[PDB]
Amino acid sequence: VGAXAXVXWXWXWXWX
Amino acid sequence: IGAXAXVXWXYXWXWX
Repeated sequence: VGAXAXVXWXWXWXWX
Repeated sequence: IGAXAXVXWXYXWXWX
């Protein structure tokens, strides 16, 4: 269903 | 900034 594998791109929210 | 590395969990929006 849909496209890809999960929701988003990476992990969490931001960098650090 | 924020937390983690990217946004959400995984790649895209769905599963396939």
